[PDB]
Amino acid sequence: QEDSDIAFLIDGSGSIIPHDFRRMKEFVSTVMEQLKKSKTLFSLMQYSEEFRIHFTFKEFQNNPNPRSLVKPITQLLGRTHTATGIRKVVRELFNITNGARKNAFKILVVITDGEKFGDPLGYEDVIPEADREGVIRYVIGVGDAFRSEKSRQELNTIASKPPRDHVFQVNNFEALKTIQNQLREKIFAIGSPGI
Repeated sequence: QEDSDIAFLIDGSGSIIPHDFRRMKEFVSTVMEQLKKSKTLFSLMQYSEEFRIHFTFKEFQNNPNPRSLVKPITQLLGRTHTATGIRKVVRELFNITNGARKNAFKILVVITDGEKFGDPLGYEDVIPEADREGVIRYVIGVGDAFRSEKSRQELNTIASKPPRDHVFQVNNFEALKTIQNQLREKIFAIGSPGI
């Protein structure tokens, strides 16, 4: 029963086909409904080689209905600037001007379908700031892009430590639903280890 500001950063690159993008929206909608608590607020940013704040924590507070907010979003297409996406989440979504609560838990769930590409920023330019700001990061790597162990190193770089408790890997978008319970349990364990 502690305030939690949970942000989602979703990859909208052209590497994701339309049907899969819709599967991702369903996943986000469902997870938000399952994480829904009286003192929890959600915010969502989509990213590619453009960035779009679909809803701020303030907007969610005024209309706390995940599905209604997520369902209508359209895919940006383009490349994959994951690092800049993380910077914008930290500076924009978790900003008081957008409804973030001072002293609340700061949680970020990143959903990516591929390796960072075309980004002027490297993870070394954005992760330290995210850590200093206290943003707990979870990452979901979808598809063959992260089938390998070596490829998952990027996921480990994005997620908070230890990776074993913050990194999720699914073979495709249809399998996203298979980690919904696991993701909820981990986020619910924040500030309450072992419960």
